[PDB]
Amino acid sequence: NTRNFSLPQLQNLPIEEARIVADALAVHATSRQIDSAASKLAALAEAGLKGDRQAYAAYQQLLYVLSLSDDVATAQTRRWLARAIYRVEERFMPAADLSRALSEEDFQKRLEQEIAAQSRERHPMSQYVFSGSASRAQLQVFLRHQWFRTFRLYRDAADLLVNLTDVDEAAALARYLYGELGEEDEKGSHPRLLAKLLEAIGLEADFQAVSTMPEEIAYLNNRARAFRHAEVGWGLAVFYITELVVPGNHEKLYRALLQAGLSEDQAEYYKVHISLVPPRAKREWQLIARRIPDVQFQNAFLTSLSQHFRVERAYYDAIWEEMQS
Amino acid sequence: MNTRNFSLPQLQNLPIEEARIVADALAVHATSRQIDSAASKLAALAEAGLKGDRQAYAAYQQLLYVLSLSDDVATAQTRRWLARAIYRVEERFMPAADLSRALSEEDFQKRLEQEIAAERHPMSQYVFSGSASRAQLQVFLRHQWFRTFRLYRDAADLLVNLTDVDEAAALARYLYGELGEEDEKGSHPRLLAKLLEAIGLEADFQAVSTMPEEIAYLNNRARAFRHAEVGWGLAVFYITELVVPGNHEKLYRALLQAGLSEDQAEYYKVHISLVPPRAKREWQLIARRIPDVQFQNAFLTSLSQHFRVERAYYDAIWEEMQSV
Ligand SMILES: [Fe+2]
Ligand SMILES: [Fe+2]
Ligand SMILES: [K+]
Ligand SMILES: [K+]
Ligand SMILES: [Mg+2]
Repeated sequence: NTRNFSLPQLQNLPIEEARIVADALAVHATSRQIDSAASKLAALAEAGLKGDRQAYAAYQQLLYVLSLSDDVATAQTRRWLARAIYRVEERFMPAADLSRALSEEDFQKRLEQEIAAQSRERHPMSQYVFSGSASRAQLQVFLRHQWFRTFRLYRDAADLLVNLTDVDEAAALARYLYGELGEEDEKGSHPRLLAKLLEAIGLEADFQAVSTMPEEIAYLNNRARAFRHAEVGWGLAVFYITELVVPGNHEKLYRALLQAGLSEDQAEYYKVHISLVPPRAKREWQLIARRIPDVQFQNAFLTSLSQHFRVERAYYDAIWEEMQS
Repeated sequence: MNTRNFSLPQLQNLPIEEARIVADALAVHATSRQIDSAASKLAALAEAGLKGDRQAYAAYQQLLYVLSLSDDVATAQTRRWLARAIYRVEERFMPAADLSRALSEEDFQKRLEQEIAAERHPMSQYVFSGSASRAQLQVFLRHQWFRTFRLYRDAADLLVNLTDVDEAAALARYLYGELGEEDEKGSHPRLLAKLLEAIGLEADFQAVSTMPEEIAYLNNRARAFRHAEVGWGLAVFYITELVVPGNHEKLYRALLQAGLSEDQAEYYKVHISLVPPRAKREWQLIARRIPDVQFQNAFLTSLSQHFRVERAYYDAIWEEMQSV
C-alpha cells in the first residue's frame, strides 16, 4: 500500500535528479531544496524535449511520480514541482495561436473537423476489438491498459471541479463525479465495475498500479496536466472529447464482450456508459459555450485538444503493437 | 462587478507593506525570491499576531483570508503555497492531542463525543425559543450565509486528498446532495439564498466578511479541510455535516414559528437526518482510519481548535444580535 508512493518510486530511479526530488519532499525540506529540485527538473525536461532520449524518459518518469503518486503528505510540494515541468512542456507544444476569437459557428466547425480526423474509434486497436477478432489474450492486453485510463479518471475530473468557481458549474461536475463513482452504491463506481470485468477474464485490478509503458505514462501525465490547468480551457477540452463525445465506443465494446462470452453483469462497465444525448445537448456543454467568445479560452482549448490527440495516438499505437507482438 | 473577491483587487485595497509583497508573489511571472520573501514575511507576521500584537493579528488574518478564499484561479496554487507558510506557524501554537498509542474504535467515538459535550449558548437558546425578532433573525442568517455558501468547496478539497476510491465515492455523494442532485437550482447555497430573500436579505456569491471572528472561522475551516493529514478535515466534516441535524431541526422549527413557510425554510429541513451519525455511510471514513494514532491526534486537535474558533464567532454574532 506504499508501492505507488513517491519515495519508493524515486528510489527505483538511478538518476541524480531523483535524489534531489526526494530531498525536496522531506518533512523538513526548505525553499532551497524545493527550488533546487524545480530547477533540475526544468533543465531535464528541456534537454529531453530538445531530443535527448535519456533525459526524455527520465523527466517523464519523474513527472509521473510527481503528479500521480498517492502519498498525500507530499502532494502539495509534488504538484509545485510538476508545474515547473509543465511550463517547459507547454513551450514546446504547437499552439493554436488565434489572434481573434473564432465565431461560434467557426469554432464548432473546427471542433467537428478535428474530431473526425482523430477519433479513438478509428484506431486499429479499437476497430480490431470492435470487430470481435481479438483473442482472450489480446483482450487481456487491451483491458490491462483500459485499467490505467479508467481507474483514477475521477480524480482528474475532481481537479477541474476545484477550479470551477461558479456554483452551477461546480454542480455540473459534481453530477458527473456522482455518476462516475456509482451514485448510491460504491460497488458501482466505474473503477470497481472495470475491476469486476478484469477479474472475470483472469486479470488483477490493482488500485496501486504503476505503468511501465512510456506512451501510457505520457498519456496519464498529459491528462492530469490538462485537468489541473488554471486555464480551464485545457481541462474542458479533454473532458469534452473523453466524456461528452464517447458513448459510441462503449456500445461497440459491450457488444464485443458479450460476443466473447462475457455476461451482461461482467460487462456492466461498458453498458453503463452507453448514452443518447448529443454533445451540445449535454448540460456540461454550457461551460464551453459560455467561454467561446474569449480568444484565450479558444487557444487553450484547441491547443489542449490537439496535444491530447497526439499523446492518445502514440499510446494507442503502442497498445496495438503490444497486442500484435 | 462579480470579480471583486479576486485576490489582486483585495490586496491593492490593503494599505500594509505585506500586501504589496504578497501581490508581487501571486503574479504568474513571480520569481522564487518573490514567493519566498512573501512566505517569510507572512510567517513572521502571523507569529507576531499570535503573540499578542493586535495589528499583526488583524493583518495576517486578512491576508490569509485573501490567500485562502479568493476566487481568481490563476493565482490559486501560489496562494495556497503561501497559506501553508502561515498554517505551519498557526499549528505550532495550537494545543494538541498527545495520544501515545491509538484508542480503540469504541473508545475513540466516546472521546470525540466528550469534545462536543464540552448547544447551550445563550444565542441558541434565545433563537430556538422563538423570542427573536425578524431583525434579529436577519443577523443570524447574514452569518449563516458565510458558513454555507462555499462549504462545498472545502469538502471538495477533502475529496481530493481521499485516495481510496470508496472514500472519494462517499464525498462525491455528499457533494451531489450539497449541489442539488439533478437540479442546480436546489443546491444548498441556493436554498439558503431563497431563505435569505424570504427574510429580507441579499445573498451575494462574492461576499467578503468584515467580522474578525467570522474570518477566523472561515480561515480555520479551509485550513482543516485542505490539510494533508485528513484527520483535520474529517473532524470538521463530522461537525459541519454529520452532526448538524439537531441544530438545523431546531432552527427549522424556529423559522416556521417566525412565519416562514416550509418551502422558504427548505435549507434547514433538508439537513434533518433520519438516523444518528454512526448509522450514516460517511462514518466509515472515520472508522477505517481509527487504528492510526496520528489520525486520532490530528482529529482531536482539529475538533478542539474548531470549537475554539466557533465559540468566539458565535459569541460575536450574539453580541450583534443583542444590539438590534
Ligand atoms: Fe465513467
Ligand atoms: Fe448541506
Ligand atoms: K513557480
Ligand atoms: K488547488
Ligand atoms: Mg406556521
